[PDB]
Amino acid sequence: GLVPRGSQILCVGLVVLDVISLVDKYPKEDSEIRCLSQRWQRGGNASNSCTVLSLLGAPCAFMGSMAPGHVADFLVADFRRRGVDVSQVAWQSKGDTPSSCCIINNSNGNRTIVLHDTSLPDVSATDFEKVDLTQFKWIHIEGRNASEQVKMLQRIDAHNTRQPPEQKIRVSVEVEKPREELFQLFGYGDVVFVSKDVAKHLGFQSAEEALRGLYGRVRKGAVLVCAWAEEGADALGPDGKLLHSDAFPPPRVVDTLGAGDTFNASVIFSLSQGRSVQEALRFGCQVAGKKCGLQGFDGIV
Amino acid sequence: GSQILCVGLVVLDVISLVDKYPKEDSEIRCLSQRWQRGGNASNSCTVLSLLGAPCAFMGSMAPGHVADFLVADFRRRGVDVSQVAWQSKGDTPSSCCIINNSNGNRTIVLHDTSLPDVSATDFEKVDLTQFKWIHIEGRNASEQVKMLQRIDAHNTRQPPEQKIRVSVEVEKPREELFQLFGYGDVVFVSKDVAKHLGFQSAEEALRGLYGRVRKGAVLVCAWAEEGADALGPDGKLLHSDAFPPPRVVDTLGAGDTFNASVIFSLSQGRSVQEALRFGCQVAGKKCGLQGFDGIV
Ligand SMILES: C[C@H]1CCN1c1nc(N2C[C@@H]3[C@@H](CC(=O)O)[C@@H]3C2)cc(C(F)(F)F)n1
Ligand SMILES: C[C@H]1CCN1c1nc(N2C[C@@H]3[C@@H](CC(=O)O)[C@@H]3C2)cc(C(F)(F)F)n1
Repeated sequence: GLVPRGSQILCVGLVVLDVISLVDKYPKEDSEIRCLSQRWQRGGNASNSCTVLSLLGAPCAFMGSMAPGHVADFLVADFRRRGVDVSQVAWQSKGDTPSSCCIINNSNGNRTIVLHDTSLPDVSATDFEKVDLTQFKWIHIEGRNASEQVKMLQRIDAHNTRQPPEQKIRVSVEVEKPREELFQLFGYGDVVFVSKDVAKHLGFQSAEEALRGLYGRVRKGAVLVCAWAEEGADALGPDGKLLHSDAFPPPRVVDTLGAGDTFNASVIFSLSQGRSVQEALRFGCQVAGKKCGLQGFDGIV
Repeated sequence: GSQILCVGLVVLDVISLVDKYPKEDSEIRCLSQRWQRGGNASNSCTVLSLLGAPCAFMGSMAPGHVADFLVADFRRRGVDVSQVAWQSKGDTPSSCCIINNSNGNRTIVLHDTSLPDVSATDFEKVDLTQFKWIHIEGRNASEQVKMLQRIDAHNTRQPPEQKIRVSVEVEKPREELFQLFGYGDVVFVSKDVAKHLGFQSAEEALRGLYGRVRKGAVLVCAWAEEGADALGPDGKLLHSDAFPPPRVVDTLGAGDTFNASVIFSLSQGRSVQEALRFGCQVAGKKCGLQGFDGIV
């Protein structure tokens, strides 16, 4: 159907089918065990952020790789259940639609993860070249295949060069995995999210150290954002002033999975609505905090 | 009298193939993924269809995405699903299977979705005339004994060539199931059930448990790569060595492959010795392949 010009927030990244099993004790190899509870969930960073944007009242779209099959059918039906526009999905002829398997041991809270395989090709710069950008007001890219994503980012800048300031597409990038190839992405986007895990891997012991240490790597005018779980979040823009928001932990923490993606989607949402960096930071912390007291994303708004 | 009926579980198995079994608290990447229709009776139906036998599946399912995949998979294999006991609430069983590629060992995390089992009531509604063989995977024992009593009652009223052959599998070490030993022409007892009863080999389990079967019945015990044994009314222990592949890649459903192949071979008029051997042969070929494609 018809999508009004400059109305959608696009999230480019991974969609994964997560099979989560809760067990009394971790299984011994070669054995068959009955779990306490089993759950299928749509995962992936860009994919979770789309869920959150839809629930916040934002028209949103997901761009990522899928292969036809029963995994994709479940994932597409889940995206639709969450009101996510799925028209920009890069359908593949080869590889598996990603699926992960999590075993959570109830006697100690330990999680054993069997990560998806790497058979599915990522969204390429040539796949992105074929996308009409006019329907998007904001494009969020989850860092994965960095050298291809740089070309996608250069395409958006080129688009923006011919647009008046009110038709200019806002851009955000997330550097969540501690992989060297991704650090080139710091130099792209209006808003750069760097994870606590990436920061710690670079030897930074706080969000402040992380923002001050990495601000020299962002493009002129960009805002660098770093969430540090229950220590809240920080942002640093061109004025050199470090901004901070404390976390808003729930009375009882129920489920933290996708709290970081909730934060990213909420920050993007708040910025797209014309709110200040300080306001977006606080809003991001509030919604991530509310999510932590909830199973899944139902009731975050 | 043309079909082989298998009564039991249907499970959607979400399979991950790994280089080595993960250590607790670790994160590992898998080599490959796939979905497979599983469950003991359900796997035996796949094997029977591939062996050229008309077969039917009887088991519990609930409407949903899981059942849609399983039904399409049963249909794809030409397994008759008309006897499925559709339930109003729940999810249909699913599991997470970790298959270790270095040895073919499989580890299953099963979700028995609290779906009501097939009852004696559900089974009374079944037209037995189309079946030549009825295999029952032991689960809800007191309700399955009634199903088994219904088949004996049918057989009483029939000439010997029109009599339905019956097999029972006692796979889980649950006391409740041991009453099932006294029913069927062919009784399959697992290595896991045998070990739980303190038996250290297939020969010890067959000699120790033969007093529990019906008069004339054959007791069968497969012991994985040690092969399989059978003991009938003549008191002569029969053995078949296993047929291990040079590279074991996937063992999931090898036991069910054995049961289906034994049933198939016996339904074709072959001896117990020939059936054991055939069962070991097909189970062994399966172990060197991913899934059931190419077992024949
Ligand atoms: C995003 C940051 C800014 C404030 N936010 C926050 N992140 C938390 N966690 C736990 C753990 C989750 C795992 C995940 O994202 O999958 C990390 C982030 C927990 C909390 C709490 F205070 F509300 F508890 N807040
Ligand atoms: C059925 C017996 C008689 C010969 N058969 C045989 N069972 C094996 N296994 C591994 C493990 C599987 C797991 C499962 O059934 O899901 C058990 C049985 C392995 C082999 C092998 F020699 F070919 F390797 N043969």
